Amino acid sequence: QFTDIDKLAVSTIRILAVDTVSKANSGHPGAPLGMAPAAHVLWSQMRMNPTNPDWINRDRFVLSNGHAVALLYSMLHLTGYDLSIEDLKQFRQLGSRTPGHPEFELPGVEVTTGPLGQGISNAVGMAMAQANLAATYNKPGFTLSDNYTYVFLGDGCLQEGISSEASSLAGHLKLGNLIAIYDDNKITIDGATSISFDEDVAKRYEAYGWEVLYVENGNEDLAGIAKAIAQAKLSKDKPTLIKMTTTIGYGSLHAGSHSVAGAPLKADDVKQLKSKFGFNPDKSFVVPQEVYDHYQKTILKPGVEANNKWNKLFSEYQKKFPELGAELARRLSGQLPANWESKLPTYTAKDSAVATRKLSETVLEDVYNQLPELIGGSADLTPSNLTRWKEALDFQPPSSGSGNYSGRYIRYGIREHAMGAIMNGISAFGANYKPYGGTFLNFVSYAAGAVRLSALSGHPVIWVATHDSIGVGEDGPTHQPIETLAHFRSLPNIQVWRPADGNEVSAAYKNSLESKHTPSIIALSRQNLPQLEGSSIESASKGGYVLQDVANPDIILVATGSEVSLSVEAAKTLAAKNIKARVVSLPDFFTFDKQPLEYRLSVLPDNVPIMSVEVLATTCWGKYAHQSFGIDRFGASGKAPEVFKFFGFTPEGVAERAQKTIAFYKGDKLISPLKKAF
Amino acid sequence: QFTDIDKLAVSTIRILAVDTVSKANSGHPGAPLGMAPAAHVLWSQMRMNPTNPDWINRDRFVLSNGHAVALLYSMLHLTGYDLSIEDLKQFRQLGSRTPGHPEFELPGVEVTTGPLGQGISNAVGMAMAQANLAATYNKPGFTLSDNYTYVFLGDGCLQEGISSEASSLAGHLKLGNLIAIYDDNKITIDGATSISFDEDVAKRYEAYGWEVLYVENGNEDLAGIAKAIAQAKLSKDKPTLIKMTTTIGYGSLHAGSHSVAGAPLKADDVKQLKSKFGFNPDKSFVVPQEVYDHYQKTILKPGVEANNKWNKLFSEYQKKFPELGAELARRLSGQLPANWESKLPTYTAKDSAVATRKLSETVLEDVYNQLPELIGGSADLTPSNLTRWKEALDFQPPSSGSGNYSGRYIRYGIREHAMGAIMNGISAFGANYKPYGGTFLNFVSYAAGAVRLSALSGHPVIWVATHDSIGVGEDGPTHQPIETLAHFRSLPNIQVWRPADGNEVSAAYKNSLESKHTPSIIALSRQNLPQLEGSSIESASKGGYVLQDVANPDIILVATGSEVSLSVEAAKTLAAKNIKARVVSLPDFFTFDKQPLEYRLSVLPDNVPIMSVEVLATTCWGKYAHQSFGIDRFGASGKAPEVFKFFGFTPEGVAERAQKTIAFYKGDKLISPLKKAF
Ligand SMILES: Cc1ncc(C[n+]2csc(CCOP(=O)(O)OP(=O)(O)O)c2C)c(N)n1
Ligand SMILES: Cc1ncc(C[n+]2csc(CCOP(=O)(O)OP(=O)(O)O)c2C)c(N)n1
Ligand SMILES: [Ca+2]
Ligand SMILES: [Ca+2]
Repeated sequence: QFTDIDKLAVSTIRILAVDTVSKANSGHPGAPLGMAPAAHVLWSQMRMNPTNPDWINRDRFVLSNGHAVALLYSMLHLTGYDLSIEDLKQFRQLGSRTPGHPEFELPGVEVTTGPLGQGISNAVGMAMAQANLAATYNKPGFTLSDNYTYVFLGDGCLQEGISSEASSLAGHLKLGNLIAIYDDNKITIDGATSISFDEDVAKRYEAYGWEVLYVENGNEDLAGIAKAIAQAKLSKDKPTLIKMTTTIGYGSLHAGSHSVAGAPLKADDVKQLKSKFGFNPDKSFVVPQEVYDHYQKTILKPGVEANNKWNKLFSEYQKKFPELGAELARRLSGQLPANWESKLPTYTAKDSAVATRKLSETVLEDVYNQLPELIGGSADLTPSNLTRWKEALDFQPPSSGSGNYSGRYIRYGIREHAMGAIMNGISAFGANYKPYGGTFLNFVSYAAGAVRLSALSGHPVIWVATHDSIGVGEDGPTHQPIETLAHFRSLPNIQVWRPADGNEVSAAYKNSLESKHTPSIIALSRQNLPQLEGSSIESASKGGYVLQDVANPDIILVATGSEVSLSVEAAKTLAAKNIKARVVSLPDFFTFDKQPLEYRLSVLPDNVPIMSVEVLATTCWGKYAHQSFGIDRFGASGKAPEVFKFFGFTPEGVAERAQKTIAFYKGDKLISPLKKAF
Repeated sequence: QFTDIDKLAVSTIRILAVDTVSKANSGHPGAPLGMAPAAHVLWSQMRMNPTNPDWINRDRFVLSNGHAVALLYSMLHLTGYDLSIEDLKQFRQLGSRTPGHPEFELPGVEVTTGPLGQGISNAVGMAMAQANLAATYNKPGFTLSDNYTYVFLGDGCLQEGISSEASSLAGHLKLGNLIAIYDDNKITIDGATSISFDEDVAKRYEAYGWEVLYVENGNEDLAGIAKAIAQAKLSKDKPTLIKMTTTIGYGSLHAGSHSVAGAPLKADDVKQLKSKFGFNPDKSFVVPQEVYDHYQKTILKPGVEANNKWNKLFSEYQKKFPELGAELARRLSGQLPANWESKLPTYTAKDSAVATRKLSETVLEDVYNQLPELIGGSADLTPSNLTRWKEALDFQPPSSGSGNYSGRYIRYGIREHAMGAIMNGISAFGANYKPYGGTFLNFVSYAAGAVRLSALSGHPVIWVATHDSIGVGEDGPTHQPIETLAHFRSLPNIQVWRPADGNEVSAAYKNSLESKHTPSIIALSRQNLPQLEGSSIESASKGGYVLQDVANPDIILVATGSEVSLSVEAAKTLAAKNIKARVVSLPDFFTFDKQPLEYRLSVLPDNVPIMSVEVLATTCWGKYAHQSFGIDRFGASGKAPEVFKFFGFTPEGVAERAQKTIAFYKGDKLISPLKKAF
């Protein structure tokens, strides 16, 4: 039962959001208006602690329809989080804690949303991670993990294919604790949904194996909303979708019109809303004391006490199960096992020629038992990406008979974008989870919508991208990347590793895993590559270094991945003609650029022509090279070696180009491209 | 009535795909083995003319499951297309006409496929275009258009969200001539579909508004398959999906196993299949004269006859409706109206400041009535993109009451990936279709999969990408592009226009609309930008040009979009301190590089330091400038102006950088970035 106070609270949220959008004269007021009742109802029965937004067993909420942020901020403020009326007053202004879309960095905000379809998929991640933590640490008597994941979504999210891939997989995995509430308001930007969206949403969701509950009166039926949620919590075998009907901008003179969607209400309209809901049409940002008292009482005080009972249970747990408790305590601190990297493979020149894709498999087998937080998977390319260790158990529902929730290997299906957002969700769940997803490097491009958010928010997720170039061969240009690495090297805060051998692959994982705010992409080859003389984890961890050196080089060859070997052979052919070439290996732009300038310039100095070698686009190389040898046209079909010779990438071919670069520059003094003038 | 000859034909096809994959010792034999029966039944009743693959009223077929090419190639050769056994004998080999995945340049091959989800989405575009052409030119007594669009797909395309997107739009539009046949084989790379894809596809498609039919013995029931297709053609108001159950690799000692999915069969295995099927186990690429004759009798000759009939009826149309006949006749030849380019707007330095986003709207207004083949739209951003002319009618089913099929304005909803793919289908259709679609620049990334293929295939589609930068403002970083253009400028064959003003917007549309093999992206501004003195359609069409000139400049400033004007103001500032700046506008890298070197070199000459200016990633600028002033970090939520000032993009701020640049190179000898050594 709700009372007069719940109605006042619902009324304090609606108006506080309006006031928050109006002042910025920028924003979306509609969804927050139409969603206040459901939000009040939902947040009151959510187990959380405004005082500790990181408590691990806290019910997690996600505003997938990111533009309704105003709503979110209102709730965070009213319920006790560190967000004041002042912050609300600097909404959408440069440098405030209240940007136009929820940002992962703010306490109370679980992921960064805004881009449609991304929030709902993150939520699937947060439920897979929960299912796993629970199955891995819960013991009879100690229920350390049992939280739920709540999502708020709109028509847009449901139209973005990414939420379909995610939802399909969520139905398969039988995620009972995932409860999604849909803002069934019948409007989007272009107007009415019937104009391009008249499908049977509930029917499409039942086909995924989800349960669908209806709430016809989302505008006022508090009892029914609270009841829909309750019913949803009893079906632990099917995720639940609640189709709740509401009127966008409810309370405004233009309720139900798309005008209220993405624009502040007219001052005139803001006044009546307030008079209507019983407020003073002349005051702004007014929160009745009784509302504060109510939330302290029903949410903050209880939530705080729930966190207290939990911590001491965890104390008893650590006494009862030392090994498992110490491990969980470690993951909770965010620290990786001690000296874990000591288990990383190393090699020498006498070792065997092996494609880095294979070398990658061997790191996974060696470290998976050292890092209980490593949960991996592939998007239907497991036998190609070699992303699965041997003694692995698939993460599946107990009823599958092909695994269970304690498992750490995920079968994403042919769903690259959803994998991207789901891994973002796993990482964001907490407990030091370290997800990795595999697929072909040219198809990582299908997940750019999510890959950007891992960088923007800083979710350190790992993409194991095999088949990095025309080394793919026969599959042809539809499968050979050309522009991928250049694209990602152009996106801020993301490591794009292209290791050249066993040691460079170890450096890739060491850096990739130790990272706490920077995702990574490891581009691996299909074809066998030899072990280089000069490579090492220590050097390679710096992103770029000098593989082979010569006193007073006539030219410097900068290469990456499969091309470092070719370059080493090109140099041999060059020594033959008395030309001294220094060979620099650059496994990651990101990590290299992070080294102090004095190191970088010792690697790429003045007074020597620098030419770069890589079988892909040359558009990003100007920052380190004087002349670039690469590909700026689509690949071809045919045996891989025949294709490489076709493009000029043979030892002599590169050598010839080195010579032309030296002659072109004789007499000119050169300056390292690393030197910026401002 | 299917007879022994129909059974012989089907065997010849299975064996032919098998011989084809095996000599290549590379390829996917599974689906070709399993879909031979459907391929035979379907093509036998498809209205096509193998001698002229461009007849506009031909029935269209799209192998969405691109990996099953050997099936498409076998069909092409048997039915009388220009493709031979020697070609098939060089399948997957360098420079051959038989690449590992179907390519748009080959006759008989409707569009390029390989990446999952694209093919089924294109077929939708092709069916809309058919609906349009029919509704636009059909007259009582002259059914010029009425062809069907058949598609072959598998679990993979059904798992990729782009297909959920496209099929959701297909059902809304009631695309009745769109018949899809799903290879329901229970297997995918990782293994059994129950492992990660157990949804109720039939129930889901029914929710979209499609009709679902079933054929449970797709391995040997030529009868049911035909009945399903005929039943399909009866529902002229709903697209149909036929769930045809097959066994992967039928005939093989490993049918039903996934080891026959993407690997060639064993020599011993190929033998038992030939014997089992009545063929000789020791011979290759054998086609019984009976099959050639059969397909000549039932497919080629009747289709040729039909093309001829259509040809005669078309000259009657041209006689009856001179104006309309003249129009289609022109479109089917591929010529744009004569002198159309005279209807493009031009401005002068004295015309008010307009956003490049608004200017774009003005062009749409002006050319819409000139180009009947211009079909446009938006992905739920019509009011923000300004992509709809006033007197426009939407493309919809007549029963809607919102428009009809003859309309030219498509409402895509929030489905960016599907839109670029549907655009590819429309363009692919023919009749000089000129589709365009709008969305915020940042989310074009969500559609990267389709875009790559627009470039790869050479489809001249157009993206009206608006809100091109931090100029967007308060929406913040999840909505401001940084890497986007640098990404798309690293992809081969695609124009990335970023017009600075009125004249440059026209130059952008002229070249874009005149393009026959290169797609486009026109990055438009959210904010107002002044008309420049010195810009002009003619010059901007070259992609780059000296906007302002000075004798003996101390520095050359290169900019694009909204930074050209900022650069012009900085030059004023620099002139006051007696520093001569030449300002160059580079509206499009693609177009620029297409110009002769000596012209390019006149724009970016030796001996002068060059500095570029653009509020996006600097990574791609090294091929033109010595020093770049750009933004290599994510953006910010704030008032546009404040964001610009916060990042340093002010008149004196650029001038200050130019001065440091001049200082840094004083005395040095400088070479143009354009000059390459090899
Ligand atoms: C990926 C992506 N595509 C497009 C946009 C632009 N966009 C923002 S809101 C929206 C649609 C309205 O969505 P809905 O969830 O229906 O809205 P509500 O009624 O809840 O405001 C559009 C097109 C975006 N935010 N994300
Ligand atoms: C976008 C994209 N993702 C992934 C792949 C790799 N891929 C090729 S075949 C396939 C799996 C098989 O799909 P299905 O439609 O089940 O084919 P079948 O084996 O039944 O013929 C995948 C993952 C691809 N080609 N493109
Ligand atoms: Ca809505
Ligand atoms: Ca399959």
